[PDB]
Amino acid sequence: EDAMTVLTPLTEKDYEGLKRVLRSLQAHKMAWPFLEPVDPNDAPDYYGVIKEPMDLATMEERVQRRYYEKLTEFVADMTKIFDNCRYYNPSDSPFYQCAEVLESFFVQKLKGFKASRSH
Ligand SMILES: CN(C)Cc1ccc(Nc2cnn(C)c(=O)c2Cl)cc1
Repeated sequence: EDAMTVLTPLTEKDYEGLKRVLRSLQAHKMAWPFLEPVDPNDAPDYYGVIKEPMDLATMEERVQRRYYEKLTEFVADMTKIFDNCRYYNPSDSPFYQCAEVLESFFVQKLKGFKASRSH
């Protein structure tokens, strides 16, 4: 990551952009598996295997509470959603395919956020 992503403290202005990115993911048709935590009853060994679960509702709470100090930390939580999904599910699973498309969408939006940070 570039040095601004790693080092520049997030401001309130930055948080308006992070909220916009999060809302765009939550509205995407293929974000349906990631809106809320994985239900253990739908995946019985999931919480024994996935040591750091993440989901978009948890990220929404963290954004509201100003949990993130650096953009890197916000990107790391987002990336957990996708990496956990691809770690647990086979490549032909609908969940895995959602992670592939939604991560590409996140990267597009993230690049937009980084470009606008200076202006
Ligand atoms: C209440 N429920 C049915 C909604 C729901 C919430 C999350 C998900 N997402 C899941 C599920 N299982 N697994 C192995 C995953 O990796 C992912 Cl992302 C699906 C439905």
